[PDB]
Amino acid sequence: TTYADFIASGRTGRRNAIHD
Amino acid sequence: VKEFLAKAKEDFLKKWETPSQNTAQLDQFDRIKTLGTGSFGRVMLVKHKESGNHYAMKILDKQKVVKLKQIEHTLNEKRILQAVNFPFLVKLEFSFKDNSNLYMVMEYVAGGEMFSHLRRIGRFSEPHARFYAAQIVLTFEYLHSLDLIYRDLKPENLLIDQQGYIQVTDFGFAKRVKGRTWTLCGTPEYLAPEIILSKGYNKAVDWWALGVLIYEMAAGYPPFFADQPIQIYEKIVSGKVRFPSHFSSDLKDLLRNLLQVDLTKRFGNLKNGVNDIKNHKWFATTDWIAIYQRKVEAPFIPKFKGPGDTSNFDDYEEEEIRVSINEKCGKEFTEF
Ligand SMILES: Nc1ncnc2c1ncn2[C@@H]1O[C@H](COP(=O)(O)OP(=O)(O)OP(=O)(O)O)[C@@H](O)[C@H]1O
Ligand SMILES: [Mg+2]
Ligand SMILES: [Mg+2]
Repeated sequence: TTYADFIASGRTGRRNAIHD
Repeated sequence: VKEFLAKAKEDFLKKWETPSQNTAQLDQFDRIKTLGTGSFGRVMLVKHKESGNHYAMKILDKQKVVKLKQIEHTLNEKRILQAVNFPFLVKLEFSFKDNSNLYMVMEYVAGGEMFSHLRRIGRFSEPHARFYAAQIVLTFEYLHSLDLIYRDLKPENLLIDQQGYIQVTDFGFAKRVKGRTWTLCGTPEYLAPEIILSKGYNKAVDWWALGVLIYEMAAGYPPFFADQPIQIYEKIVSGKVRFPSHFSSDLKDLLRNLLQVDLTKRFGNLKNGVNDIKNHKWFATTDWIAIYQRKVEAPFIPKFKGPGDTSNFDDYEEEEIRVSINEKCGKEFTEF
């Protein structure tokens, strides 16, 4: 499921803004 | 509303033109615990000695700000935060700097980040998500009328107060602009396609971000996700969006209008502007005046045990606040 794929992903934690 | 907005703009301009500075100092507070961190600073729960009140202090290392090229952005951050006034925006209580750091002392919003609750519970029911969304909608209306672009909407930058309402924080990328701008900034999952394509953009990126927020709140996961930002961008640019089976027809319709690549069709950026969103079927049960007045029934009210309780926040490794005997980047931050 889409859920299972998100939960197994590496971006489920707090996401910080982009910095160069 | 156009009556209210006009007065608000007069109030904002006086402050934008003559910003307040140096309204406190470091030794007037007792640093207690870090509430959260980002790419740029750290926010600690602090207590003001003379009054006994708690506040949330954002600390920016001047040398780090320079290295990451956020000098102008930080000046924007403080200059704007001290001038705005709206029921759903966090208040800047005091601000100041020293040899090493820059400080923004905000009102402490004890309910925790929306992010934490959202991931714990999994997702929000439509009426629940709608309650938060209406608030964001009225906030972008206020901000946009002042010629301001927010640029960093995400659950991590949203906090729940004692009444169960939203308080927007982190004006890091907020900028006052008439026309277009080109800075590639924000958070990968929430970037609009114009940003990624380096074509120059406007306020409409905020409305695309709202579409992303509503989707994440009601689904529990974002519309475009992957392991690396580059993969994420490919998905955003393609534009293909897939909705969970529980999404109501009304919600899906609104989202196709917000997550709209064609900026000449995206809700919020049309003739009727914000009214296309307010009058949408998904928002029919919404009493726009009642919400602004905080008279509406909050779906979830965070539990808080006394002043200074940080139970609604994650724990963070503490780091000693250093202050050199030598002033750093003095000229660069003169106006701060
Ligand atoms: N007024 C407040 N009350 C309570 N907590 C707050 C407040 N303001 C910020 N925080 C907490 O501190 C965290 C980081 O603050 P902020 O978003 O300003 O940092 P940043 O480094 O600028 O973020 P980013 O990495 O997205 O650029 C927030 O995500 C939140 O958890
Ligand atoms: Mg942040
Ligand atoms: Mg930030």
